[PDB]
Amino acid sequence: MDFRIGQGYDVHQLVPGRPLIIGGVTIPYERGLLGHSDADVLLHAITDALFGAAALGDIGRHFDSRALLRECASRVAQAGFAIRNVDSTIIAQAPKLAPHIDAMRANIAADLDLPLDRVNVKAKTNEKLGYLGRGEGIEAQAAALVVR
Amino acid sequence: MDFRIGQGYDVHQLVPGRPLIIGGVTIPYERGLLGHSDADVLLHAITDALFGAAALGDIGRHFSDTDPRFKGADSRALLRECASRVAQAGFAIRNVDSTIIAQAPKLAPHIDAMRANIAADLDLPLDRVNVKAKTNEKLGYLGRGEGIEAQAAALVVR
Amino acid sequence: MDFRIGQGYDVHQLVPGRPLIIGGVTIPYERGLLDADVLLHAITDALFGAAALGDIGRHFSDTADSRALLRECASRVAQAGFAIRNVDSTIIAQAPKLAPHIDAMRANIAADLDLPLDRVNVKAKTNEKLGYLGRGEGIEAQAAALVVR
Ligand SMILES: CCOC(=O)c1sc2nccn2c1C
Ligand SMILES: CCOC(=O)c1sc2nccn2c1C
Ligand SMILES: CCOC(=O)c1sc2nccn2c1C
Ligand SMILES: [Cl-]
Ligand SMILES: [K+]
Ligand SMILES: [Zn+2]
Ligand SMILES: [Zn+2]
Ligand SMILES: [Zn+2]
Repeated sequence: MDFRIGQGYDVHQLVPGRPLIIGGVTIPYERGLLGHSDADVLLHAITDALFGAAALGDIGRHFDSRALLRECASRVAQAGFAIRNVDSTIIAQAPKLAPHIDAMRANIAADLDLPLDRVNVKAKTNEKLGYLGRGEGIEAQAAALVVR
Repeated sequence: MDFRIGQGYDVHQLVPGRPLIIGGVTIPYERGLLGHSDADVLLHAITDALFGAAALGDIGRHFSDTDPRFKGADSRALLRECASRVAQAGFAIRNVDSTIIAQAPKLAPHIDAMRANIAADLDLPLDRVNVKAKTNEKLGYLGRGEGIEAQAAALVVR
Repeated sequence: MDFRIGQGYDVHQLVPGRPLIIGGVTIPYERGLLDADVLLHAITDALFGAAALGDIGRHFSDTADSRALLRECASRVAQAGFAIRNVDSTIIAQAPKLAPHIDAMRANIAADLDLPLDRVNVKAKTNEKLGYLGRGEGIEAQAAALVVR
């Protein structure tokens, strides 16, 4: 049928005195992500991928990050699209994200009204390269498939 | 239902004395993108996603950067030729999505025009083409405005 | 029907002293990746991602070369109920020239995934002398995969 794909990218600086919140999960860490919102880099990337797949523009032209993700899903449905799946990658040199992946997936699935088997989150370091490798920021990438 | 996906990446240095042309739009700006062609980073990314979805290789294979015939080339002409070869290979384009990442200038005012150019070149309606603009949150060579990056995704069907 | 998309990313440092293996192909160069097959890793991640099976680190704990890992990945994706429809990818390396080796990489990947050659694509890019990629300090790979349940 009328399938569409979307792709999303986000990055935020890591700064002192902020909670680290990724995929809705508060992760123990001495620094957190800097932004106007709670700076949830993963949710932002997914949001952009979903807007992209529905050809609805981007997060900047539309607008915590879970409320924003829920609103994104609403606007995607309003345009006549159903979400089929989401995949994503977080790139962070530190801290370890593996123990938190399942909770992120559950959060995203709940926000998008999707079963768990249609949401994926993957974790990577940057092999100590560049600003990500120096722990100056955290990047997220996302892909979304929808159908009209 | 023989769907295929493709993805594209491009980056170019931002330098004085070149036109800034992104998504086919000439943007008023003191610097422009450096390349053999008009260096349209967004159109190149989309071109690569389309060739990739059709398993036809990449922009270098089809349009050589060492070939003088492409010096200052209009990247919309390249995108249209790509679309023609994708069609010849038996594929129809279903949608395109993309991201441009730049510290400056502001791209929001130009996005609709880029979308319209890409839609024209691909013979798509506007509602199957998307362009997203952002900054790199001050990080890295993108944060320092040394270059501009584009990412693209395309869905086709044979 | 029940299509899903997946995406993958990988990067490795590029220094003298190790061989350069990308897409199962050994490429002569003064530097190598710290088998560190960046392209196969990205594709593996995209496949696990499309199947919503997590990632390469969850399946294959560092606690076998990258082609063996790719083959096992494909087996798990199949058992989870998914057929692979296509793979596309990009390698970003300032040097050496990767174009001569593309068909060899595609052949290795198609073999490992039991796919027709025309459903596997690999693209090559430089980083226009920008960043650690542009300075030849590492090589990046990006991948996209489409599957169907
Ligand atoms: C205002 C809250 O949402 C937004 O518009 C967002 S989310 C986001 N991530 C990097 C920049 N950015 C902006 C401007
Ligand atoms: C010259 C038109 O097509 C090409 O070959 C292109 S487009 C392009 N963008 C960055 C490098 N590059 C090359 C080598
Ligand atoms: C055992 C092979 O799989 C892995 O865990 C991999 S693949 C890989 N590429 C960069 C880091 N990295 C790790 C930790
Ligand atoms: Cl920036
Ligand atoms: K990148
Ligand atoms: Zn953000
Ligand atoms: Zn280019
Ligand atoms: Zn790797």
